[PDB]
Order: sequence, then C-alpha cells, then structure tokens
Amino acid sequence: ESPIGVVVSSRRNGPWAELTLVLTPQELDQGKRLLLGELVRVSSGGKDYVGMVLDGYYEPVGRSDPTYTLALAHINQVDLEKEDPWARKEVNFYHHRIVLLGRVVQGGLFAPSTRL
Amino acid sequence: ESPIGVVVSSRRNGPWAELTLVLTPQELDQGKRLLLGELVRVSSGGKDYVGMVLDGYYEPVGRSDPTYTLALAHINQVDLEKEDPWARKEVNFYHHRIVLLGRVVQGGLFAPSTRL
Amino acid sequence: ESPIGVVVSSRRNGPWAELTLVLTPQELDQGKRLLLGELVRVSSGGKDYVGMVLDGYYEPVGRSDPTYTLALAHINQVDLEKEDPWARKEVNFYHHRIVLLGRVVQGGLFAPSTRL
Amino acid sequence: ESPIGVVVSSRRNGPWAELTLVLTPQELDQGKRLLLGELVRVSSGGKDYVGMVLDGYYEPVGRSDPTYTLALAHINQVDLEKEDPWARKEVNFYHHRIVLLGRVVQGGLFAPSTRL
Amino acid sequence: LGLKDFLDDLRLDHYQDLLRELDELYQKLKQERQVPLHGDGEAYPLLTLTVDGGEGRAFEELPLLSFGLVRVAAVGVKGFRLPSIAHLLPGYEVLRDPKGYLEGLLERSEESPAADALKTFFRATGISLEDLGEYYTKDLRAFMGIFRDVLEWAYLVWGVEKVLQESYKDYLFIKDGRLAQLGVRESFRSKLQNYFARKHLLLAGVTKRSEGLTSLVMARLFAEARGTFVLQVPQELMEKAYRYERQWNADLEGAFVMGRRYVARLLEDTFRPQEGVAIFDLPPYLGEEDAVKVARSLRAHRSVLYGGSVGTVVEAHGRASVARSIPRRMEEEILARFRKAFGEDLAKKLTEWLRLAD
Amino acid sequence: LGLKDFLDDLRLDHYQDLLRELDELYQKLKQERQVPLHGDGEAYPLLTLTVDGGEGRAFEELPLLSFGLVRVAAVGVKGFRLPSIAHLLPGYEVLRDPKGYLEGLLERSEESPAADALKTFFRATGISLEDLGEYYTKDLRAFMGIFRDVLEWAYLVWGVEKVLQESYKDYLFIKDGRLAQLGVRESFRSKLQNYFARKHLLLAGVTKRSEGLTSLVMARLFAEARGTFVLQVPQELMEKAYRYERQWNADLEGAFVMGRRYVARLLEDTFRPQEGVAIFDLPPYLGEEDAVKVARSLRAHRSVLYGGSVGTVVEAHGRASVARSIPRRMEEEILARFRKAFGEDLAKKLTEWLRLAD
Repeated sequence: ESPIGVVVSSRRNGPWAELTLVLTPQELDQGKRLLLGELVRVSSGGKDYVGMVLDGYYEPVGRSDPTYTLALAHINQVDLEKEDPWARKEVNFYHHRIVLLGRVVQGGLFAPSTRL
Repeated sequence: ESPIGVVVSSRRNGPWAELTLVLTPQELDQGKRLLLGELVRVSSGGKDYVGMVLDGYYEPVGRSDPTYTLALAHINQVDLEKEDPWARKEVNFYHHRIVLLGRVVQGGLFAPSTRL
Repeated sequence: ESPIGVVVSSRRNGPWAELTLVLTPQELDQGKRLLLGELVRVSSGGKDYVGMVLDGYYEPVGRSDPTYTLALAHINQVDLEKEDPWARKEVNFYHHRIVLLGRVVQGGLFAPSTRL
Repeated sequence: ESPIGVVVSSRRNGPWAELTLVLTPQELDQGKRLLLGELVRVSSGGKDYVGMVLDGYYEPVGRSDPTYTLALAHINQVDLEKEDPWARKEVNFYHHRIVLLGRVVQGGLFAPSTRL
Repeated sequence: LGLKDFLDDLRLDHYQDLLRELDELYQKLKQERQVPLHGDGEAYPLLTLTVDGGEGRAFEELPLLSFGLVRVAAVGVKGFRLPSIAHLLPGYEVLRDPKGYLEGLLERSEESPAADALKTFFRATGISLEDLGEYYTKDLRAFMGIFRDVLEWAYLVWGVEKVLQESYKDYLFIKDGRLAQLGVRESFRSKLQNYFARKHLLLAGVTKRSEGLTSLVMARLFAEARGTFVLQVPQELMEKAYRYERQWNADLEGAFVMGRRYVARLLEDTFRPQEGVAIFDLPPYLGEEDAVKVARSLRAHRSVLYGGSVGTVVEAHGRASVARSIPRRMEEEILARFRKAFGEDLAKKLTEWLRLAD
Repeated sequence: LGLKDFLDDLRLDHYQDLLRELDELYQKLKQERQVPLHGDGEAYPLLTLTVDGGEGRAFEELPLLSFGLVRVAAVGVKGFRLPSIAHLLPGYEVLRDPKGYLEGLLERSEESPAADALKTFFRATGISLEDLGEYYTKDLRAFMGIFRDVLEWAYLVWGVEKVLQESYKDYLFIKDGRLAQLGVRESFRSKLQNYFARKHLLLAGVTKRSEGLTSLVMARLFAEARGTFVLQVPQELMEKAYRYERQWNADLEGAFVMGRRYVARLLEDTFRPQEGVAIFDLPPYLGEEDAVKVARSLRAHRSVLYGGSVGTVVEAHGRASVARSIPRRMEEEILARFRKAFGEDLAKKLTEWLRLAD
C-alpha cells in the first residue's frame, strides 16, 4: 500500500540488476523489517518487477559517529528508547540490497531478468 | 536528433576502448533511456563508430549526499517531484559504459576496434 | 545481569549473521573481558539468540591518535593510570565480533541461523 | 621536430621501464594524437631510445571536476568550443603510457631494454 | 626546520604570575553552593530559537558580484513550530549604501517574512533605528552581524506576539547564545529588558562554547564534584571574564550578559574533560528557584549527540541550517530571472564576468 | 534542502548599474599603453623579504595559555641572504596588557636580534613609538598586526643599513604585499616615504590577490593580449578599489600605495583566467623607466610554481614559514624549562591545567 523504504542507489552486478534500500528510523521503530530471501515488488515507470532481498548491513548515514555516540550514551546508562530521541533518530538506520528477477507480463509469461 | 548525454571519460580496457556517459536530469525526465546491449553511434572528430552499451550504475555528481538527501525527504514526507524541484535536480543522474566496436567504411569492409 | 558492551554494528557475513561489540574504558577497568570462542546470549526485540565470540582487535574511537598519545606519554615518563587519568580514558577501547548461531525455541528445539 | 607532450612520471614495470606522457589542451586542439602501438623516440641523457605507445586513459589534471563541469555545460546548453573556452581549457587533457624497448648502438646492433 | 630560532631569550615568569589568579578563582568556586538534580523535578516545555546562514561563492573576497543568506527556524515541545523566515542579501546594494537597504526592507512589508518580523518587533518593543548606533554602518562585516542579531530578536518577539499570545506563557524560550547584545546603544538593551520584564517571559540563553576561562575552571571543579547539579557563577569570575574578553576583542565591549551565569552538569560520565556541562543565563527577574527549574528542564531535555547537548537546540540548528549547494542554485536562479526580466543580451556579459571571476 | 525560501522578491535591479560601471572601467582600461615586455635585456638582481608566523593551538580561544610566532627571512640571488629573525610573543606577558612590551623589547638589555633590528630601524628612520598611534594598543589582534608590519619594516631598514652599506644601491628590493601601512599615523607614513626618497632605495611591492581587488578586471582584456606587457593601473580603478575597501573592511584608511601601481603578465598560456599576472607597486620617486626595469627583472625571475609567481617570493616564503611541530616542540621545551627556574609542583600544576583544557 505504501513503500517500505527509500531507494538510494542502483546498478548492474554481473548478470543481475541490483538496487540498495534504506530503512529510516521511523519505519524501524514502527516495527517494519525485511527477511533475507523475501520476495518483494519493485515499481519503476509503471512496470512491476520482482525482487529478492539478498544482503543486510549497517552503515552510517550523513555526518555521524555512531560508535562514539553509542559508547558515550552507554557509559551514562541513557535509555535511548526513552531519553534521547535525537540521538536515536540520528543513529537508527539500516541498509538492504535487492535484486530484480524479472517481471510477469501478459497472461502470466515471466520475462527473466531486465535490461532497463 | 541530438546527443543522448555527455561523455565524461575514455580509456583503453584490455583490447577494447570504452567511454563513460552521463544522463542529466532533463534527459532522464523526458523519458530517454538506454537498454543494456543496445547499439549506439559515436562521433569523434567527424567519424562515425559503432558502440554497445555494456554497464550502468549510479554515482553522485558534484558535491552531493544522495543518501542523506533522499532519506531526509522521505522522512519529512516531502514529495521531491512536486515540492523540491531543486532537490530532484542534484541526485537525478546516471552513468553508462560504452565500448567502440569499430568504424563502418563506405564501399568497404567494417574496420574492427580502434587504435585511436 | 547487566549487558557486557554496546553493539555498534551488524551485518550478514556469508551464511552467518554477525555484529560488532565494544568494551568501554569503564568496563575494561572493572575487569570485564570476553574469551575467544565463548558463548553469549544476544537479546534483540524480545528474542534470545546464541552467539559466539569470533575475533578481537583494537581500533580507535572518536577523534584521537592513540599511537601518538601513548608514544608521548611513554617518552615523558608519564604514568597514565595515575598521573594522567584523562589520557587513559579515551584510548582504552576494545572491539569484538560476535556471530549468531541460532536461537532456542519451544520446548527444547533449536532453529538454526537467522533471517532477521 | 618538437616534443609531443610532457613526461610526468616513470618506473620499472617488471622487466621493462616505462614512463607516462601528458597531452596538453593546446596540443590536443592543434590536432596532435598518438596511436596505440606507435613507435616513438625517447631522449634521455643524450641517448635516443625506441618506445611503443601501450595504453591511454583520461585522468583529471589539477584541482578540477571534469564530470561536474561538463554535465553543467550540457545542462545549460552552451557550446563548449565557442562560448566557454576557459572551461574547455581545463578539462582537455589526456594521458599516455610508453614502454622503452631499447636503443640502437654501433653498427645497428640493438641494445635491449635499459638498466637506467 | 630550525626551531632553535625562537629559543633565544625564553621567558618563564608570566606563567608564575598566571598560576595565582587561576588558583584564586578555583578557591572562590570551591566556596559556592551546589544544587543537585535527582533525575526528576517539575519541568515545562522548551522553545528554542536560532539563526543560520551562509554566503555565495567569492562573496567573501568579491562581494560586489555575490550575495548573502540568512534563515531563522525554531522548534518546540509537542512538535509545534513557527514558519521559517528567510532573506537574501544583495552584496552590491549593501556595500554601496549601508542603511539604504534596511529602511526599504522595513517599508516594504509586502511579502517578506523578514520585513514583516522586523516591523512587528519594532512596533511591539518601541525600538527606534537611531538606537542601533553607527556600529552596523561602520562597515559590511559589522552590519551583517547587527542584522542577524536584530532579526533573531525580531523573530522571537514576532512569534510571541503573533502565534503564541496566550499559550506562550508556559514555555521556556532558549537562545543559542549569551543573553547580550553588543554594538548597540543601551536603549536597545533597556527596552529588551523591560519587554521581557513586564511580560515576565521565561527566557534562558544557552551559550555552549565559543566561556573559555569559565569552562577551563568549571571542568576542574567537576573533576572533584560529582553528580548532576547547578551553581551560580561568581561575580568576580564573571568580571574577570568580561575584562579578558574586552581586552581580546574590544568590539565585544558592552556585551555583558543581562543576568547571571549558571553551570549545570548534564552527564554523569564522559570521555573528555568538558562534556555534559551547560552554561546558561537568566533575566534579572529570575531567582534561584527559577534557575533550578530551568536546569531541571534542560537536564530532562538533554542529548548525547555533541558530547551532551540540550537536544532541541541541535534539532533546531539542523532544521535551520543552509545547504552548501543552495548558494549555487540561488545564483543560477538569479541569473535565470535576470535574463527573463531584462533580456538575453544583457546576461552574456554577466555570465562572462562570472566565468572570469573564479 | 528547503530552497525557495530565498526566491521571494529577489529584487536584482542593481546588477544593471553594476555591469554598466564594470564596462566603463573596462573601457577606461582599454586606453592604457601595453609596452611589449620581451624578456631579453638588462635587469637588476632581487632581494625579496617575506614575513610569516605560526601560532599555538587554540590561540584565539585562550590567548592567555598560548604564545605567538613571528619570523622574517630574506633571500638574495641564490644564496646571498641575511640572518633570519625569530620573535616569540607570549600570550600572557604584555599581550594581556600592551604599551609595555614594546618599551621593554626596545630597552632589552640582552639585545636579541629582533630588538636590535627594532632599535636600529627606529634610530635610522627617526620614527618614535608616539607616531604609531593607539591602534596597536586597541587589542591583541591589532597589536599583533602592527608589530608584524613594523618588524618587517625594521628588518628591511636594518638589512639596508648594517649588511648592505654600499651594494644596497644596485639591488631591486621586493617587499611582499602592497606598499602601504594601515593603522599608523600619516606622520609615520610620511617619515617612511621621505626616508626612502632620501635613501633612493629601489623598491616594489608584489601581491597576487586577497584583499578587495576589483583591479583584477585585467583578467579580461588579457585575451589576445600578445604575451607579456607592462601597464599602469588607472586612477579610476584605484579610487574605486580604495572606496570599496573602506566601505567593506573599514579601518583601511591607510592602504593607499605610496606611489603608482603597475600590472604585468609574465606568461602567455595559463589554463585559467588569472594566472601569470603580477601587480607590483612603485614609490613616487621611480619613473616609467624604473617601472620597465623592474618589470624586466620580475620577468627574468619568473616561475610557474604557483601559476605564474615571482619565484624569489615563494623561495623566501618557504624559508620563513612555521610548521605545527615547531609550536608543539616550543610548548614542550618551555614546559621543561619552567621546572628548573620555578619548582616542580608548580610545573605539575600547569601541566594539569593544560591537560584539563587546550
């Protein structure tokens, strides 16, 4: 009904076309997650491709120092779930990698991979 | 009947000569795309070559932070297209790779590859 | 009963999920350590996983030059623990790497690996 | 009978010595070029060598952003040879790599490679 | 390198003299009374205000071909906020005519929120342009700072008297700087004090760090004292700080805080000497209990981002910041509008001059 | 990043008169003789002077816990140089209470080279500390700037007096920066001018760019300029530049070049609009023939290191610079020396203060 995350990249990796995804702090706090190996739908220009979550990792977004921020907050026993919304929102991010497998067309014929 | 994009590099990669291509936001919005494996025409000093689109990837152009910009716009529910046209004109780029197969010679035989 | 360190990363490395751990100077001074190959319990969103310490290394945290700081302290005969408490409170960090083997579920079963 | 470009590097690549060449924008506009596999004469310390043009690539010279400059020029639709010579004059460089095969001595006998 | 060149007649006595005033001030601070904060208290919402901006390319060295920027943004508890006021500063007009721009801005009051806020602030506080003196007309560098400070004050007053006229009384207003205006006549300061005095407005200014000597000695004091607490800065310490700041930057003369300084340690544990320490000022009509409540509210609203922060301050600053590509896009927009207004023939010369000007 | 907050009512009407006056100035520049400057010919040698100085960490924040560096080096021909002077400006000493440091250094019994140069310059030129005015006592920054300028002048005079008694008359002295003194009395300026006129010294000041330089309109009209040439800046441009400077920076009352100003073009291909251009000034007692001789000398000593630099200037600057390792080693060595002269616990206390801040 609504997009899961925000796409922030794309490319061709070998024979498969991939695209990175980012889950924002608000979405992560609402409880939305992606399971490795899941099947999702990608929209691009009126067409509906098929994707499979491949990887998932943590990477800083913007000018931030998550290691120092989290260490300093920990030594002071600050409950980030209740005390430091700004630090939580700055350090709460997560990246995913998705690959497009094809697209169902016409009466059900499945066109492998993609060129666009 | 005009160039698809702007060439921003060239090199010799093995026994073939490549050249990078960048698609600007105007051409991306108009709807001009390039399918991988497509055959294009490259003009260099009054001569016409034959090129094949090999790869395609996203990379920042200039001093930009596409991840931060897109994530912030998504967080604030800001619709880039209708609300921040000046923010959609600095992340909407796209790179391509093209390989020069050879030059067609009138009344003669296709000349493979190129030494120039 | 208290957590050992502060998790400052996570990612899918090959067929296993793993996350990075940091031991703060306070915890190091209190004498808390982790043995390579040790088994630890990881709590994440209401679930209990089983981890295993895999690696261990020293890496600077924040804006510091531990090599230069320690070299100068040694040169000037300064005993860091007593004479200069503040110098010792910004270089006494230590990193660890932990792998999630699985999680115990139901009444004695074991679901291996993880997708979240 | 004037040097084609300016030598800006050199090294011992395996068993063969090599050196890099740069073609300035003025020479590139005059129409000078080098063909891959071409044989050129290298003067060094009063001794003439025999070199072969091996590779060619484009690399920025100085503090410049050729990608941004060319993309902005294309977006603004300014002819880059008649309107903005000062912007076309800082992105028109090009590198060559040359290998020294050896020098001829005495009665045509070929001294191989070089220890200097 | 030859570092022995500066090793001719090394002197080592001024250090001996210096290591008496710092000792005396440390002893004086040890005589103060500390008010701890027990992770609780009676707090009320905050409303931070800040002003940011930047400059166009080459504006610093060739302002006659560039422009300036200023934006003001505020954030408060409950997610409430006010509209952001922004303005573009033409370098050429301001350079060639100080006071030939502020009067026009005041007179327009047509669509610019900056002009609207300036008019509202002037009409509300009864402040006259003759009060500002000649500091802002001394040169462009002074005028820019004077304009930014006046716009900050005007935004505060305009918001108070336009948006929060009955619900404003329950908020603690935070200022990103010391409660002092420098380079203007004492009439401005007296009018501000009276307006904040008759209103009984809850205003507290946070200085962070720019405070040098004060933070130097307060970190040492915290090295011994423990916990989260507050303490009023001694008057002799404040006077010596003002004397040093004046002797360093005479232009800062008259920028004494309209109140007293308090120091509250927000973080129990830190990795560096001067983390989690808050320096704030209060209006003269605020007492010890008001200072205690302000400290409690700040501690409740603390953050661990920049080594301990008030949170709302950093969020407001981040919201109000100016993108570094905004000046370039604004320059391109200005050129486009100049073309579409004057014609096309008159834009080629401007573009050529810009290209020949780095 | 929330643009369009600056796009409301841009009001860019003034660009028209901006470009009108720019075109008028370009037209005026058009009518200036551009004498061909082919390199071959006769010219004088050069003796460049350059001043530089590093600073300790956080000098501005806490100038009472840091120090200052000021060095002057002169390079002649290839190795025909003179001894380099090094001075250490203590942060606390008289920097925190000026009007005494200058007198003490002048009356320095030890007679360090810097004090000797200052004494010799004052004695030779007949300029007392009274003519300096009270600007250098206004604040620490003004004192530092005035001290640097006067020290460079004293170095020049001391070299021309004690090391070049006779041969100084066949040397083209090049002084970095524009020929002018800012913040000093017109009496001081006239004393320098008349002393130079009496000595018949060969002088010229060379600068690249910022302060405010609208004279860089030379960048245009350099196209198809036919290589090198010598030119004299128009009086219209000089007046506009001076007025713009006094409008923007202020306190530039003394910035007029004590003579005329010539702009040259060392190179013929640069890759950029403003490469290979030298702006050198002359004292009033030097004619166009002296200007031509100086231009030929500068062309002979031209370089390409920094995009058409005078070569000797950069060589001298390299030998008169200060790194950061120098300030750090000075800090450690002064800390070590403090122990011998004043106890050990006092030094430990100072070290603890340094650890607690800067």
